[PDB]
Amino acid sequence: VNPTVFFDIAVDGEPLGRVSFELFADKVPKTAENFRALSTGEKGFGYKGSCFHRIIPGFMCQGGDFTRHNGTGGKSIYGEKFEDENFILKHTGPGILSMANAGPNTNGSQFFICTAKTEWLDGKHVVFGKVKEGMNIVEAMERFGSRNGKTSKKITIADCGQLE
Repeated sequence: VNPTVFFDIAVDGEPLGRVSFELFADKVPKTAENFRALSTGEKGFGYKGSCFHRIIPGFMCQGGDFTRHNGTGGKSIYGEKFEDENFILKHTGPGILSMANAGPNTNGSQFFICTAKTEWLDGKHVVFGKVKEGMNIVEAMERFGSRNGKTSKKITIADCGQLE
């Protein structure tokens, strides 16, 4: 019953591959639904065409700022930043999908994919999904990041939507 979404990733415009996610709507429905709707574009805006702007190898890949493309923007489907739904799920290893934020109850559209266990984020960032297929594509993306997070090539969501 949990929805599945995919991202088709490109690197300087050239296709790299597809990453799919399971979204834990059974445990965090409002946060899963936000990400699901932004991935389909059904509200008129969303992740299609946006970039991963901050990639730190061994740590995480961050994206979802589809309004300012650099970490300062993005918006949820609710007309306002929304609350931390719960912290039931933990940052247990590579593939965990988690909401970026600017402090308590400031969720918008930015998210990150963990490429390692990041337990210091538990209780601060809402975990809402996990990579199902294509972790190797996230690993290929990671190689275009750097110590300060700057990417050495443009890492884009060339297409996205809901599977199954």
